[PDB]
Amino acid sequence: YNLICYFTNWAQYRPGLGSFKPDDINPCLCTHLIYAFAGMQNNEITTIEWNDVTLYKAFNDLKNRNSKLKTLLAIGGWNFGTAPFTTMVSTSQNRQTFITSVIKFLRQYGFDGLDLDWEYPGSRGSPPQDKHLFTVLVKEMREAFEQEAIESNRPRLMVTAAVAGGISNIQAGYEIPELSKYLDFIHVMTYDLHGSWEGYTGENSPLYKYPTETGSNAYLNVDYVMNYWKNNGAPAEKLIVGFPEYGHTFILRNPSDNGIGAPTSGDGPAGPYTRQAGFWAYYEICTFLRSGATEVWDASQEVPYAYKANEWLGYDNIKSFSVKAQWLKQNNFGGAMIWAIDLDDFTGSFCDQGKFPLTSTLNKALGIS
Ligand SMILES: CC(=O)N[C@@H]1[C@@H](O)[C@H](O[C@@H]2O[C@H](CO)[C@@H](O)[C@H](O)[C@H]2NC(C)=O)[C@@H](CO)O[C@H]1O
Ligand SMILES: CC(=O)N[C@@H]1[C@@H](O)[C@H](O[C@@H]2O[C@H](CO)[C@@H](O)[C@H](O)[C@H]2NC(C)=O)[C@@H](CO)O[C@H]1O
Ligand SMILES: [Mg+2]
Repeated sequence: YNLICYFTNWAQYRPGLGSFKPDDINPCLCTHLIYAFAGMQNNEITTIEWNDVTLYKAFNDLKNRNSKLKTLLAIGGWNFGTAPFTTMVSTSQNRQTFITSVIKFLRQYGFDGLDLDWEYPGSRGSPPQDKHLFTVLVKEMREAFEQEAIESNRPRLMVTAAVAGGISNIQAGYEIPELSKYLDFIHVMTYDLHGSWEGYTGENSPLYKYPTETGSNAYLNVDYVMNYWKNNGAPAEKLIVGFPEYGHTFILRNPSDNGIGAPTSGDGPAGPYTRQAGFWAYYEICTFLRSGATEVWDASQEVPYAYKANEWLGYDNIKSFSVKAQWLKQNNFGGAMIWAIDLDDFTGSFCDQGKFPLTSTLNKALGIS
């Protein structure tokens, strides 16, 4: 099994104990580390932070402590949008220019591959032709990587992609049978399945549907999403299950109505380190649990939730990570990916569960070390 761990280049700016840079990573936890994010300019891959070159070096220097580790650079992300991707894939010339820039950039800075994080082909302004042109881009990139390996006598660069977990986005975005032939791994974003945007409480990454859900609400679970990818053409061994090391928060409209599906208002509370309404890192969750919160096991969905007065949290813990890890092995998936290692209790100072408790749980369950 593989354990793919995302690192984010803005975690460095969090205050105090939240500040996280590549030297905070334990290099033996994961099989692959992915650096989020690179950008694009003039159809070529580029940096986005003033000190990315420094952080790239610290990141790829982690391979000096773990000889089996591979690193990848992710391009895109949510806030990147779709416009640069649409322009880049629109012509063979623009695609060859991008691919050429990627080979040079990855080799120069010491990366072993590229993770495509276009959110999403065919959605968010991307026109319908981008579904097929994404396949063309990946096929051409895979072919170019194969040839560069022969020419340079080095192991081939990997091409992977982070892909939608929402069914409407999947249907608009991906030619799954053909795309799956050329990708090395498919990182399915089986999280953000519920959140304050819905107006009621729900779990960030429930394994199974809630018993009362019918129709399109029943898409919103790990089991459905992973099996959608598998049964529409993706090989199980290339499919990587997304594991969030964070939870989504809500403000309850009536604190006495605090179950799954209880009505909510607004964007949800923010945490002192991540400072974004609706989102708490696992280490911030541990502080909440120590602040008088009630913890509940959502038995049908195999995940926890917790509440305190008007605040409600849907999240993941060691138990739910363990259940889902057993599940993915039983379904013959390729492994797990975590968003994001800088949201784990990397200092060990918040959760009393050791350093990197969630990532360590997957390391152990998947036999990585
Ligand atoms: C591989 C992956 O999950 N990519 C997406 C991420 O971009 C997104 O994280 C968000 O990234 C923004 C930049 O694109 C950051 O500004 C923001 O802080 C961060 N949000 C959260 C909730 O972490 C993750 C989140 O699951 O999912 C994808 O959408
Ligand atoms: C299954 C699905 O498609 N869920 C969607 C959510 O992803 C989305 O939330 C946003 O997800 C981004 C990663 O893809 C994050 O970067 C972003 O922070 C997050 N928005 C939040 C937390 O408010 C929601 C709302 O846009 O839509 C769902 O359909
Ligand atoms: Mg009640």
